[PDB]
Amino acid sequence: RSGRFGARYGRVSRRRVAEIESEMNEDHACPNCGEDRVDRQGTGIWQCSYCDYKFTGGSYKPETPGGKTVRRS
Amino acid sequence: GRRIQGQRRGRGTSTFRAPSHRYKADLEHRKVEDGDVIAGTVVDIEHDPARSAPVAAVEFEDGDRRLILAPEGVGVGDELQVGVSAEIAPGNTLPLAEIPEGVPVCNVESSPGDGGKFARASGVNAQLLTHDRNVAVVKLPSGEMKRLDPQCRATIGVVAGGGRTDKPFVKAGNKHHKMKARGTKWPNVRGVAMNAVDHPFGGGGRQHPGKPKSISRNAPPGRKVGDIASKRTGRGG
Amino acid sequence: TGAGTPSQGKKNTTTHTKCRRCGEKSYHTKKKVCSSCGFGKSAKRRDYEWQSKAGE
RNA sequence: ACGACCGUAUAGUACGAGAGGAACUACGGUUGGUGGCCACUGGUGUACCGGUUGUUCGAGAGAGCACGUGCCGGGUAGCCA
RNA sequence: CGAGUGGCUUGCUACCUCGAUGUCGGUUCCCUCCAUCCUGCCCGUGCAGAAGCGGGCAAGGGUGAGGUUGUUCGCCUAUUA
RNA sequence: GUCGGGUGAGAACCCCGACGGCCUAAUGGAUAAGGGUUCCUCAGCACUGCUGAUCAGCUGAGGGUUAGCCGGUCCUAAGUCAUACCGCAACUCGACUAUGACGAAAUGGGAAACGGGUUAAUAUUCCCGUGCCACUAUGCAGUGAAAGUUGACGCCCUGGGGUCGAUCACGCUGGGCAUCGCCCAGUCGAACCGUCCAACUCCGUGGAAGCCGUAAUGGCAGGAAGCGGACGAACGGCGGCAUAGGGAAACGUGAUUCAACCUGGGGCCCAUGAAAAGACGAGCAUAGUGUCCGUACCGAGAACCGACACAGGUGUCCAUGGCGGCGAAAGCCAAGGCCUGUCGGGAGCAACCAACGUUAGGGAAUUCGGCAAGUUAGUCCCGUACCUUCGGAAGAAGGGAUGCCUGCUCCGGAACGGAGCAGGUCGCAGUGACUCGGAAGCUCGGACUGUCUAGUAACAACAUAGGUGACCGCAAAUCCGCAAGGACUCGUACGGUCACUGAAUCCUGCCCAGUGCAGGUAUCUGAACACCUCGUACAAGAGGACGAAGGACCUGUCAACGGCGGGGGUCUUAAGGUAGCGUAGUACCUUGCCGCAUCAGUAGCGGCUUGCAUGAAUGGAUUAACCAGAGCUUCACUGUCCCAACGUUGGGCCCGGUGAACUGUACAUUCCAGUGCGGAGUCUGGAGACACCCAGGGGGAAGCGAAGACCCUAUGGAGCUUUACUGCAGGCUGUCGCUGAGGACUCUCACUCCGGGAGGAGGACACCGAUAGCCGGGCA
RNA sequence: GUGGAAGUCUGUUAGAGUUGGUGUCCUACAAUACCCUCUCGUGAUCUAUGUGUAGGGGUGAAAGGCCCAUCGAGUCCGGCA
Ligand SMILES: [Cl-]
Ligand SMILES: [Cl-]
Ligand SMILES: [Cl-]
Ligand SMILES: [K+]
Ligand SMILES: [Mg+2]
Ligand SMILES: [Mg+2]
Ligand SMILES: [Mg+2]
Ligand SMILES: [Mg+2]
Ligand SMILES: [Mg+2]
Ligand SMILES: [Mg+2]
Ligand SMILES: [Mg+2]
Ligand SMILES: [Mg+2]
Ligand SMILES: [Mg+2]
Ligand SMILES: [Mg+2]
Ligand SMILES: [Mg+2]
Ligand SMILES: [Mg+2]
Ligand SMILES: [Mg+2]
Ligand SMILES: [Mg+2]
Ligand SMILES: [Mg+2]
Ligand SMILES: [Mg+2]
Ligand SMILES: [Mg+2]
Ligand SMILES: [Mg+2]
Ligand SMILES: [Mg+2]
Ligand SMILES: [Mg+2]
Ligand SMILES: [Mg+2]
Ligand SMILES: [Mg+2]
Ligand SMILES: [Mg+2]
Ligand SMILES: [Mg+2]
Ligand SMILES: [Mg+2]
Ligand SMILES: [Mg+2]
Ligand SMILES: [Mg+2]
Ligand SMILES: [Mg+2]
Ligand SMILES: [Mg+2]
Ligand SMILES: [Mg+2]
Ligand SMILES: [Mg+2]
Ligand SMILES: [Mg+2]
Ligand SMILES: [Mg+2]
Ligand SMILES: [Mg+2]
Ligand SMILES: [Mg+2]
Ligand SMILES: [Mg+2]
Ligand SMILES: [Mg+2]
Ligand SMILES: [Mg+2]
Ligand SMILES: [Mg+2]
Ligand SMILES: [Mg+2]
Ligand SMILES: [Mg+2]
Ligand SMILES: [Mg+2]
Ligand SMILES: [Mg+2]
Ligand SMILES: [Mg+2]
Ligand SMILES: [Mg+2]
Ligand SMILES: [Mg+2]
Ligand SMILES: [Mg+2]
Ligand code: NA
Ligand code: NA
Ligand code: NA
Ligand code: NA
Ligand code: NA
Ligand code: NA
Ligand code: NA
Ligand code: NA
Ligand code: NA
Ligand code: NA
Ligand code: NA
Ligand code: NA
Ligand code: NA
Ligand code: NA
Ligand code: NA
Ligand code: NA
Ligand code: NA
Ligand code: NA
Ligand code: NA
Ligand code: NA
Ligand code: NA
Ligand code: NA
Repeated sequence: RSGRFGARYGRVSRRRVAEIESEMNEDHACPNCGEDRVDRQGTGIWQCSYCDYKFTGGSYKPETPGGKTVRRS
Repeated sequence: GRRIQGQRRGRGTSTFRAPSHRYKADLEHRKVEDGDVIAGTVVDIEHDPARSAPVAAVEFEDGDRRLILAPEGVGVGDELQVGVSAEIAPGNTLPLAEIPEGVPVCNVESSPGDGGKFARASGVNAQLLTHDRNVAVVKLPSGEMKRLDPQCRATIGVVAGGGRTDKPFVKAGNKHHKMKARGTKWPNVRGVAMNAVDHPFGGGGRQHPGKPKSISRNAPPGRKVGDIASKRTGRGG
Repeated sequence: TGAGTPSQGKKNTTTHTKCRRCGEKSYHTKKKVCSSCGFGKSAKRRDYEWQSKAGE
């Protein structure tokens, strides 16, 4: 997490940076396979190390609240 | 006095220009004769240096290879279609007429065939609301009701890269690197921190603006600074 | 660093050179223009009235 | 080119109800200033002798360098306080 | 209340210098004045003594160390003839 | 540097030998720019050289630079130019769009060379040997031939392959040393051609339900291990090259760690890390061709820039030479270079000065202030407070250990790697030199890293993330241009513009009267054209009607500018200071009062606090971490001080040589007093005074240096400001023209934009040209 | 235990910067130098070369800083006696 920031920046900065990266790094259940293998390749880019699926998603999460709403309607 | 920073900008000198030569593609909708037979396969997902968000590499049946404004939920192998009779799913582009209401849409055109203008940045999306033979009301991300020609093409889905603004830059270095990829002079010196000669707010023995910050719309360049034609200011009230 | 002697040492750049047209060492090799005769900027030879006293 | 102080004897005396408490003189020392001198104490002493670290001359012996002595210990004369 | 002396303070003046007489405080080093703080010699005393107090002659010598403060000034401590 | 010697009319510094030193990322080696012949040889000393010179970068004369395979040349980069178009009064001016060209010599991409020899001076260029590339021609093969690959790419961590170098063992050749048996050098050999292949990828087989694998992540019934196979690397191994070359000779062999070079795995991005030419794809023989330009030397404490042979400035590669040690550190020493950071001789060499060593007792008493100096130090073991945003604080603090010798143990494949053990043992001292933190506490400020006044300010100032407000739907907001046009923008509100505040945490009160901005508006005010009236055979002109933006008037708004008192138990002018903080970097009074601390404390800290004249994004309070920031305290330390001494090196003094400058109305041996435009070596009165010279520290010449920065004056200047005067851009608005058909409306045909186009949107508006009113320190 | 993040720490690695000494110099070695001390040193880093922005205009993490020893409006010549 944000622990690499040393004793700098303050609570909120290391708080949000940690949490965001916590959820960002989580074992994500892949789209092209229900296997927990999705890794952030860059800003908004994701990939299932399993089936090699490279896809678009939120900047930090593979799926965004607004993204899930798309499939619905 | 000397010309203020906003005036230097206009000159379009190196410091103020965007690193165009490093930019990848001018993401624009395709030009199909008609029919709608045009389709293609997502070959890759790239980072767009101009928008800090993903752009999808696509290869069309007619050999054409072009990058595109990728909405969320698009990956390699997927088949995207463009045309009047295109399917109604994410990544596909068709006029607002052929688009069912209540469905989030991005990269909307202003004038049919202009390649798309509205809602193209990270996470945003418009909202097709009302249909007609003449008009197609679309709610832009700013919350404005934009009356549009039903012929205006658009893409289904929310622009990819959503939530970018959630995490703070934390340190100047991170801002530095971002700013370095845009047409913007950074860092920013406060007017009130300059000399009278340099900015209308400059001067004094302490830092504060001379006159009130709200400036008339009619103000000339060199003077139009601070709160431009503010209808109000502050939070209270 | 001083703008004087210490700033003089970096001066190993060639700019003004012998002019193919006027023979003067004023052909700026980076601008490709002669500061003396205007060669590279003008078909006409560089000349101004202020090069001499107004009534002469 | 000498200025000033403290102390002892005078004296628990003169004076004084008492408490308290002088002086002339004679001595001893202190401080400040002054001039000189180095037996004594002290400093210096890259004169000198010893110990020792690194490195170089193969080892040994014996040496060079380490800022104008590598460092450490001792220190004659002289100059000094 | 009245008469003065000084030229340290302050004020006044605008004589001297604006082709520049380097600031305040401090320091260091030298000479001087006396309206004398100490020391020498004296007079008075509401001078018993001791300790003082006031005054006279007198400028040989002395008049030191520190805490706050840039301070001069001043406040404070302990020594001191 | 010294002693000898050489040359020469002449030698401290020109040459030779010896002894002695200096330089180690440089004072060595290779180069870029820049210089431009400085390079080599001969002959010289009038010039230049911090003294001299027989020497020289100087003077004169000669000579010297050789390329198919090193560079240029070619390609394209940020970007530049030329032509066309368009603008402009106009151009040597100017933006866009086309086209073409230009744009990289160390250091982007890129067809191809190595070894030896040779000159006074060149050298992958010449010579000898061997090799390679491209093109063309002939001959044979081939019909393939363009899909694809390559050129071609960020930052961080990391494994494997592996050459040189270094080191180790051993052998051989040569050298050195002389109580020993050690120590040093060498032990060679290319490009190229052929061959080998780890890694990655894939295929077959196989068949794991828990195994496989890694430094680490990881892998798998969608098929794990194992086995076989396809593809496939080095500037690497191996063979040739080579009874080539080189060496006086031997002309080794193994190993370890491994720069170069090769090949993999992992991680990061609100950051995404060139292009084009070319090459590959796509064989072989023989032959021919391979022009043009650069090539000397310096590359720096004398060849460059800085007026100089200037202590300054100036890019790249050699980062693997030995000991040492964590090390590209110190210190010492090779190789290579040098004694040219170029004046010498003499005095125990005084005073005084610059650098510096050591000083007893005391120990900050010094001083604005510990300024300066000193103390501490490396490594391991033990141990470690308040506080804190939980990261940190922290090497907190404090305590102990540390060498050598002998013999060993553990880790590891091993190191000439690391961690330990037992015994013996020397010194005052074992990180023995070198290298190498002084520690603790309170307060102020800014959160942090960062920025800044090139040349007196590095800070609390700027920036920053973070917070906040404002404008804008893109034919936009903002901005540049006279125009043609342009930046933002290969951008689209999670945007980007314009501003304020300045991390996190707790918070951010009341005020819209004035000013600003914005919205509305019955009525009032409000220009010009057109229209009506009068006037004039026309016209000037006078009046009227209609009335835009703007204003009056009304509302909104303070994280807009700003404000938050007097009086009495309301009044000015809207409100009347809330949380907090407070004698403040804000408090005049003031050294406020009380306390802590000291012998003594205008200081510092704490409390109080009526605050001359604190206070909430003109941000208020608080706060860990950070700091060449301001103040204060303690321990430690010490020549800062008491109070100075001695010593060391370079000067200083004397001698040879070289050789300036500042300054100068005149006179001038002055001292005490006086006088004078009131601050005299020169006037007046006295006193003193023989002349010249050496050294000194600077009392005076109101010393030298600068036509005073301070102050005033001038109908002087400039930068800046504004509700100063007057104007000028610009924005908004009406009217006219472009402009057309049928106080409200339709249309299409000009005009504008979108779309490749068909065609769509818009449309007499907009744009553009003209004029009028308003705003208008943006500018003059 | 592994891992090896960081506008992270120590650091005269290279390199960059410039705090104090108010030292040395101050007709200098130098029209901004020397020495010691001190700061940064994986990043908003440093740097070479090429290239763009031009004078009421640039450029400016803002000091009225910088734009060739020239800056509250560069330099040259002209207006100009
Ligand atoms: Cl941003
Ligand atoms: Cl070359
Ligand atoms: Cl690996
Ligand atoms: K004066
Ligand atoms: Mg676009
Ligand atoms: Mg933000
Ligand atoms: Mg930029
Ligand atoms: Mg700012
Ligand atoms: Mg300022
Ligand atoms: Mg202004
Ligand atoms: Mg402020
Ligand atoms: Mg302010
Ligand atoms: Mg300058
Ligand atoms: Mg020695
Ligand atoms: Mg004087
Ligand atoms: Mg008297
Ligand atoms: Mg006297
Ligand atoms: Mg010649
Ligand atoms: Mg020569
Ligand atoms: Mg000769
Ligand atoms: Mg070219
Ligand atoms: Mg190249
Ligand atoms: Mg040569
Ligand atoms: Mg050469
Ligand atoms: Mg020299
Ligand atoms: Mg002592
Ligand atoms: Mg004191
Ligand atoms: Mg004192
Ligand atoms: Mg100090
Ligand atoms: Mg073992
Ligand atoms: Mg030591
Ligand atoms: Mg204070
Ligand atoms: Mg700071
Ligand atoms: Mg400065
Ligand atoms: Mg600083
Ligand atoms: Mg400074
Ligand atoms: Mg600030
Ligand atoms: Mg902000
Ligand atoms: Mg913001
Ligand atoms: Mg107080
Ligand atoms: Mg407020
Ligand atoms: Mg006389
Ligand atoms: Mg004057
Ligand atoms: Mg003035
Ligand atoms: Mg003026
Ligand atoms: Mg257009
Ligand atoms: Mg003005
Ligand atoms: Mg750091
Ligand atoms: Mg450091
Ligand atoms: Mg440059
Ligand atoms: Mg200023
Ligand atoms: Na101001
Ligand atoms: Na008087
Ligand atoms: Na007076
Ligand atoms: Na004068
Ligand atoms: Na004084
Ligand atoms: Na006296
Ligand atoms: Na005092
Ligand atoms: Na090979
Ligand atoms: Na080593
Ligand atoms: Na010489
Ligand atoms: Na830093
Ligand atoms: Na108001
Ligand atoms: Na108002
Ligand atoms: Na206030
Ligand atoms: Na800093
Ligand atoms: Na000393
Ligand atoms: Na004098
Ligand atoms: Na001015
Ligand atoms: Na862990
Ligand atoms: Na310095
Ligand atoms: Na100008
Ligand atoms: Na003139």
